[PDB]
Amino acid sequence: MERKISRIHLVSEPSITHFLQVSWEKTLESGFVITLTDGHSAWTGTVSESEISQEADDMAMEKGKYVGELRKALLSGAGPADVYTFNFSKESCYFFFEKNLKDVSFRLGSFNLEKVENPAEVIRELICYCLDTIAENQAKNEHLQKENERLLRDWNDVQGRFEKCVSAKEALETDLYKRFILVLNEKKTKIRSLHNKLLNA
Amino acid sequence: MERKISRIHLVSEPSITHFLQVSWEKTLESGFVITLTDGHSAWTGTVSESEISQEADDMAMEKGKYVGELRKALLSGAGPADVYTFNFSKESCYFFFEKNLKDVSFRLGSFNLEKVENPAEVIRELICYCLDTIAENQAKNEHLQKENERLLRDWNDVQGRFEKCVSAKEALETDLYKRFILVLNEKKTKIRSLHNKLLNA
Repeated sequence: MERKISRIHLVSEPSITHFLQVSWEKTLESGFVITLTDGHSAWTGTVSESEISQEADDMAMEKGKYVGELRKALLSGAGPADVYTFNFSKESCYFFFEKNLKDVSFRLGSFNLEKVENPAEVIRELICYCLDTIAENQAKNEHLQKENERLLRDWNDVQGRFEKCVSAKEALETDLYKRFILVLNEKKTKIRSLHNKLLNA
Repeated sequence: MERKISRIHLVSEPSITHFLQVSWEKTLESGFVITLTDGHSAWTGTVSESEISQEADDMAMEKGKYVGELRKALLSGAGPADVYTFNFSKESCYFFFEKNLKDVSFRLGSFNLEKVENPAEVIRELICYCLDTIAENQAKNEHLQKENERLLRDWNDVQGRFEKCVSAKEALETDLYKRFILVLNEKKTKIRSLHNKLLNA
């Protein structure tokens, strides 16, 4: 059960910002429920899976493409180069969204919404889910920060151990090599002494 | 500028949730603004430093503890062993919160609120602020997730290379000893040949 909420500016009244919520069970392809709120009034509607197919047929485009366009539009997944226009009429109770591009607009979809009995419950539920989401995000952030501290400490310890290994390696190698050049030099001394003096005499 | 939204259950109507937001410039001592809304109408009031100080003096107790209790009550900071009761009267527009304690109630605070002339603006602003909060916290969470994944990968790689470093260190000593022995026997045969030939001659 996934719900998303977004902010949209209606064409009729640019100053105020309406708020649009979509709730779906598992996917938009299976239909969903739409509620539009203004902070003092609200409307609701459904796009049940049965309708979706007929809506796609009317649009005359790929069904997957239509569901993708709806997903990118309603869920504020719009790209920088994509602009969408939503027009809602309360006298006739319609709400249609289109995409504007190259100064020409192509119809995307249209739904009908019936005014709800009491906006208070809708607003209360919206902001309740909001507050719960704040709390959940804060808890997740705290846990992630704790894990981050753990990982940073572990990395620092690993670096220290690796440096210690380097120090041990260098010390051992240099000690052994010096200790052996001593002995080789001693033998070189004796062999030179022999080959020179004992051959001259 | 700091803000905090909380859910409360008024004793006058213990069936619906009312949402109270406290907004204070820097700290609760200077003052704050209380906005209490139930989804249809909102009441806004202000508390300045002078009234908090006067109530603390009337409270017969230190200012710091009074502000601590105020924060614990209004800012949702209540722990397990504490219960608070909020009473709101609309006819007189009078708010006051108390602390229940084994059938003993303390009148912690009594505020006066004035009904706003436009609840839609305030409700929209509240939900807008919360939506911005979620949008900003999601970015932090995803960035922290990315950083933690990167750190885990790097830590795994460094430890894996440390295994090989240590393993090679455990064999360098034999690697050195082999070569040292070999050179020693070679020059030992040299000196032996020299001595044997001279003694024979």
